[PDB]
Amino acid sequence: SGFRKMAFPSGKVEGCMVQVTCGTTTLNGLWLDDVVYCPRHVICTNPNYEDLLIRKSNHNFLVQAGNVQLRVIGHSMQNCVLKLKVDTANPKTPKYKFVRIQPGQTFSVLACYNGSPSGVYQCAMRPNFTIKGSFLNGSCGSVGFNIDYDCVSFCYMHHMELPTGVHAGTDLEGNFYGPFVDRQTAQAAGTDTTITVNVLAWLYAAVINGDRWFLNRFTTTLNDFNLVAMKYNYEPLTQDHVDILGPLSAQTGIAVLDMCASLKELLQNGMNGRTILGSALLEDEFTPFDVVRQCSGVTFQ
Amino acid sequence: SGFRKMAFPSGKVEGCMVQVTCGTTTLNGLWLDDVVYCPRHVICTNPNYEDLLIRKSNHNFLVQAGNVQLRVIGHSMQNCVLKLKVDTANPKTPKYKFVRIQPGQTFSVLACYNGSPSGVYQCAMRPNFTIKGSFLNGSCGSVGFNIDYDCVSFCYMHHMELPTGVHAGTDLEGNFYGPFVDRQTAQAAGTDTTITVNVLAWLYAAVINGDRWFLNRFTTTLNDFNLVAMKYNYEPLTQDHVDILGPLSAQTGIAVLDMCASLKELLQNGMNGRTILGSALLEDEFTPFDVVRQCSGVTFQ
Repeated sequence: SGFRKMAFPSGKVEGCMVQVTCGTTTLNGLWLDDVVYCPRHVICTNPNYEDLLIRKSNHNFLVQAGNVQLRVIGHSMQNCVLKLKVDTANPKTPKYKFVRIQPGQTFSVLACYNGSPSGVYQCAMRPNFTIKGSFLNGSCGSVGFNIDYDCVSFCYMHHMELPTGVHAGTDLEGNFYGPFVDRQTAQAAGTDTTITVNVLAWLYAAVINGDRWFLNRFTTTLNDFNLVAMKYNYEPLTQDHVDILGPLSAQTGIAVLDMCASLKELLQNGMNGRTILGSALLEDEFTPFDVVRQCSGVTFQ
Repeated sequence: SGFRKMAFPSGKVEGCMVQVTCGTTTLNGLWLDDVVYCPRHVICTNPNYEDLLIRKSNHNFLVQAGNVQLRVIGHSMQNCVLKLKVDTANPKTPKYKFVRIQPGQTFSVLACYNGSPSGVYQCAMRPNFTIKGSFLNGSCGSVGFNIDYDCVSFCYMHHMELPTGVHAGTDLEGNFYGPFVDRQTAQAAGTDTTITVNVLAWLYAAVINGDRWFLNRFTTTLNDFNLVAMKYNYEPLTQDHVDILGPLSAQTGIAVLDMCASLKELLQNGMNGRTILGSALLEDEFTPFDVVRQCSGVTFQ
């Protein structure tokens, strides 16, 4: 029992972090096989990156893998990431994939500085395509990931902080999540919403863990729940969401729509000083998968 | 910016997890140099463990390190841990220490099943010597740790769940944290308190991150703050605690006792619907060190 914001073990990713320096810019790179991936704004000197990159040479890029110099033998740009071909394949390359995630989905972040891993935490991709991260100067290039048995699915590379303190980045093909660009504009996060299906997952986690005070006799239809959801800036709940909560519904014996009825009353009434899973807020950064994983036993390696 | 419950990168510990099987019991062991450490209640068949262990043989202990059998060549008991001497030193042994932590201090937990790492999260040792963990059947033997540059300080080995769903275990010399024993008794956690100095650290984290709505003109003496602290089941604040918050006081320019005055009003008045660092509760599982580390840049390797 217990319920914690759990990240994936980070060792497989730690063995891929390197330091990329060129000009007076230092950031983090990701070394897989014989390629190092890093944000393209490491490129020297309002930008036109094709212009700027044709003006560079391989020897401009200093790549540090621990104490070992990495010799760059080629470079190319892939959208907003740089691909630095090096003469050594990383002997610690895990089985991996590049995957783009959906808003509402979660991942683990290995925060890094100067190529050295600093900490690991668990995040969700917000509906407005930002992430509420924890990053200081020099963390650019840190990556977000999931692990599935032995395979690392990389989904996020960190690029920038927005005026509100939230974070924006790309998938590992260099395509930004959301309408953000890697230049200096007055760009801001759009308005966010709460991830309803996740809140419901977390309520099932609470019931699994003995927190039941918020349950009730009532029920509701999908349409009547959604009418109350939009009022409180919650994402609409889809029938697919209901099906995905099915297993959690079966384990606890609370129909999904019955749990919606409780969420409805929680939104209309607040929590009246009580807490759920040690939180005084409805938490929305656990997916149905996360809840099942943390309450069934599933491991990785 | 941002503030997250951050764990240490786990790779150095992942390379030390193994599976220990003897009889019909399987749990996690920690393999450092040529010794595997694991909970002694893996011992076969109200117990007298000296009696039970003299009745065992080396070949009784099956140790699995990935796909590789580990040959046990000796065994001994050290309080509530078993030490299984194996014929192979772990080539991935990091620089390490065994250290016992204080209530109020934090650490990272690598939850494990069948010797395979499952997730990582950050914990505090509660004033009543429990930890509010996240553990399922088979996680016994998982360890808690901190990392300091390249050195892993192991502080916790997990043993059991208490009736309230919280967790109890030992340091790596096998001495229990708190008044818990590794046999079946009606043992329960004693009443807990909130870690005051940590709440104050987290308030400084909030101010560093732009949350200032709870600040106030007032101040207070230590004695008058403490008079309000005990009323709300908070640990007393010591002058040493005040000195440890000094650097955070200097960075933000809020005298420690001024921040106590705000905490005082937060306790007397509640939070009136607002949040701090995305929490509707006063958080007490970040130490002054944690806050500074996450808001200055410090890495490890």
